[PDB]
Amino acid sequence: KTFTEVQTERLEQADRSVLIKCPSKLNEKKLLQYLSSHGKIDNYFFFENRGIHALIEFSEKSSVASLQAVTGIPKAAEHHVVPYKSRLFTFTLKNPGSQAAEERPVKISPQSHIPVNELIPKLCHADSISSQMYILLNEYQLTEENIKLRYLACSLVRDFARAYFPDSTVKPFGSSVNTFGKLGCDVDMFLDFHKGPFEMEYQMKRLPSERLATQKILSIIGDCLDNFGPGYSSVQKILNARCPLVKFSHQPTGFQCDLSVSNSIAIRCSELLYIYGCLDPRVRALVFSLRCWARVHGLTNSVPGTWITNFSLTMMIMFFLQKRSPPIIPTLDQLKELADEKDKHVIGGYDCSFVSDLSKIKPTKNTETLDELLCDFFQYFGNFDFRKNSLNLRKGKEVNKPESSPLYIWNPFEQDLNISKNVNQPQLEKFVAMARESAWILQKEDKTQQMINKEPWGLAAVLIPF
Amino acid sequence: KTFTEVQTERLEQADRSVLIKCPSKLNEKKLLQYLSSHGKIDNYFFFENRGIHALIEFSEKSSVASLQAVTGIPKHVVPYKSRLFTFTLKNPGSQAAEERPVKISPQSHIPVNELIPKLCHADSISSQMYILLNEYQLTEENIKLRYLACSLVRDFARAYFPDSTVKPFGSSVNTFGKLGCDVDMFLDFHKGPFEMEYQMKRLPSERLATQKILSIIGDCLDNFGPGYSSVQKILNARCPLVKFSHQPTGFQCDLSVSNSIAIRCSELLYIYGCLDPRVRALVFSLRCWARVHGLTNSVPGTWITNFSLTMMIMFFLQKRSPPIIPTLDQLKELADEKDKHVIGGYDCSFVSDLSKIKPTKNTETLDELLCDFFQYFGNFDFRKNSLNLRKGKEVNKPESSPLYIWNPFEQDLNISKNVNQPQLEKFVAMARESAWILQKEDKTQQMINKEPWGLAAVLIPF
Ligand SMILES: Nc1nc2c(ncn2[C@@H]2O[C@H](COP(=O)(O)OP(=O)(O)OP(=O)(O)O)[C@@H](O)[C@H]2O)c(=O)[nH]1
Ligand SMILES: [Mg+2]
Ligand SMILES: [Mg+2]
Repeated sequence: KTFTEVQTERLEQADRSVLIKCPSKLNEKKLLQYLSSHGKIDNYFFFENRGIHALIEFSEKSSVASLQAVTGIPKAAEHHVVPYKSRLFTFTLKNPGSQAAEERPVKISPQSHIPVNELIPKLCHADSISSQMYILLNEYQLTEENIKLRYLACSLVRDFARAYFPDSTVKPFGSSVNTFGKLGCDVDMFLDFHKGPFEMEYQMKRLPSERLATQKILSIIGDCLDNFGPGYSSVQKILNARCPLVKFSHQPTGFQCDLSVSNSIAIRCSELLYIYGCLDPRVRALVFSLRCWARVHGLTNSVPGTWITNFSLTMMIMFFLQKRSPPIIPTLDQLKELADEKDKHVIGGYDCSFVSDLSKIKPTKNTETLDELLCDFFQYFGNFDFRKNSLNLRKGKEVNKPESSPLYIWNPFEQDLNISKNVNQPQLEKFVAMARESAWILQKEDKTQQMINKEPWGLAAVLIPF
Repeated sequence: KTFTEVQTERLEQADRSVLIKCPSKLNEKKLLQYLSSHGKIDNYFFFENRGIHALIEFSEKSSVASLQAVTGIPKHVVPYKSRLFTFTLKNPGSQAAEERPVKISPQSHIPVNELIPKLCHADSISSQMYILLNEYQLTEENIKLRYLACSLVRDFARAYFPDSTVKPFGSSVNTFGKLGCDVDMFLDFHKGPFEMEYQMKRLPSERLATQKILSIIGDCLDNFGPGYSSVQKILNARCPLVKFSHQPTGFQCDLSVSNSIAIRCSELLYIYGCLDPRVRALVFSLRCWARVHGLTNSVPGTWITNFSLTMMIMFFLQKRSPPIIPTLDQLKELADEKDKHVIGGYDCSFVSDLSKIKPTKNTETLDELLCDFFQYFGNFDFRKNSLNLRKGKEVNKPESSPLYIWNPFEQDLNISKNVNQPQLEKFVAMARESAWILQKEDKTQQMINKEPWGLAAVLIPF
């Protein structure tokens, strides 16, 4: 299945889904038996976040309308509430003293990964380094339940926008959908907004220039999220940034969210990364471990600045994997060649085209183990000449740097842009030093003796401070 | 019919109506012949406001949908699809054609200067006040245009709040509306073992919710909705408010969240206006009188408001021998359990059926009532007495405000508390001068001398 098919299918599923704040005492079967009267239920689950919440995915969207019909406005807060009716519900018993079935406990689907301290033991008790990186991956990656919750959050924000742009969509991009998302990560959202003798037309208010329109639209949705709600808080409008942005927390799901107007270049990146992530499990294994490594050594940071970003790091990892013998993943120009007329995408002059079908890509013949790749990553970039060379992911080669920035990574979809232009000399040097130390640790450590000594080894040794 | 029946019927008609900005050259018949293919047309008319517009009222609401189906988006824009259309000739340069002129229904009254001659050529003062009334009152076409404006804001509000209604109140629907007046709008909201409810953020008061709602709709009207301009948010007033101009209709509009006290006032005034034509005749002439003498003003302040003046006129009419209109307490008595309306402890109940009210036996002519209005309030002790419209009597003033008129639906509120001593005194003086002019003028000699007389004499500056 292609990225685009997965997006559509996930959004269509979210479109016919709701959230129900459950009561203290909860009989799952009765609730589901009741909710099913409004229509068939394809999927559901429960999770914990300031109480027990449940996601309900109906087979028909009409089921949502049916359920909405019988739902009421909090009688306890009559004229004291903003009567905006969304898909967030709060179920309570009609006759509290008529609970007629055995109350069982419910299975709570986890929405956050276990912390680093708890992860180290599990890594240390693994057999090899490969397995360590697969433990980490499995502990960290997004669950099916979490993904559905992310798409639903998008779907609730969409409903606000459509009020006046009926054909709009709010689509997740970035780590949420590029296969490299870890539990607890932000949800990045793109708003995408576009016979007689008389020529008949609607009267419609015109919009200003692209940027100014984006700012007003995002400002108003921000205001709505803040005031029409429910569950949105810490709504922070950052409309003056290069890319206008609204940040907000969504309390029912517990996500932190970023909303901007659609940038089709950024979506192609997400699809590019999706392909790379789907082509081979080692790709995702390496990313998750190296992201974690960077965070632990203070190379990355939650606030923008001179630090390397996960996006940049992720791109450096793809470049590494492009330069193997033989390559674990193909280059972008190779994917452009395989791209037929169905997959052609030009976005402001530059050809952002590449294949969508995974079948067309021949599998790699590379059989290197993660053990070798992790150390070689550190080895490779530890001894990389960042002053003379830059990273081109189209060619998959080291080339001369168009600009004199310390760390230059060629933006694969735009001609002379550097995705890591923010990075200064100090931060790059610290990365190189951490990379070199990490390689040294791995190359010349006694793995067996450290297991005996009950001390860190392999991935675990590079995931603790120096 | 009752106020409520009229509201529903007008809103149902507006619900299945649209506006069409017509082309320069216009063949009415062809256009209507075309539009009728989408369904039957109960009513239509044309008017003039930065070009020719036409209101089309279909018999079925489905006709709107049919028409909407074939309509296209301007080939940029906020693609909000409402009921405002822009028809143009497919082939402009192949028509005469269409040089047939159309009847323009007027949406504003003729100015005061043009009105004086018509008043001076009347037979009596009664007829003068009926000329003025007829020249000024809302037309059927204008009323439909007002209800339509409400209906478009409703759809527009409904984007976020599907169960909303937008209802006109005030002068638009209390029978005392004159052409060119504002359109006041109230935004109103109306199996198994579980009691299911929405999750909604709790706000400390209705007030704070009202402000946020109106602020967002304002922003949308400004940035998304078509034909709205001069959107002015006044959320800090006693009643939160958004003002805006609606360019297609040319109305100035005021939008607030439903205040049921204000609607009862509108219905109260509707009853009084419907009980007798003299009531409406007196209001329109005395409103015009106040405006001409600078007693009233378009901007709030120390001036008497039309609402206050209108209330003073009702009080006058309550105190006739016999009364031309009944008191509020009399209407409360006749109000059955069907018409009971308590709002905030205070009983805002009164009859809705006009049949239950016995007609007045008063046969006084407008001639006498106009002069007696001036006479009555000219010699009224405003320092000792206040106006109670429930009792219909002069009573001691609960507060020491210069002009005290008892708010009929709320306890110890003064609708004219804004009025100071200077402005009241000027009113009393104008009232006294106006009475004197009328009492001791030679009506016949002034007609001979080609000069003002009667109502016309009190509608020119002194
Ligand atoms: N009780 C009370 N109601 C008021 C007051 N001012 C305005 N209103 C209400 O608000 C409504 C609209 O006010 P306006 O639009 O200023 O006046 P109007 O009665 O519509 O008549 P115009 O002056 O022709 O617009 C009125 O019908 C009143 O019910 C006040 O001081 N007291
Ligand atoms: Mg993110
Ligand atoms: Mg008005």
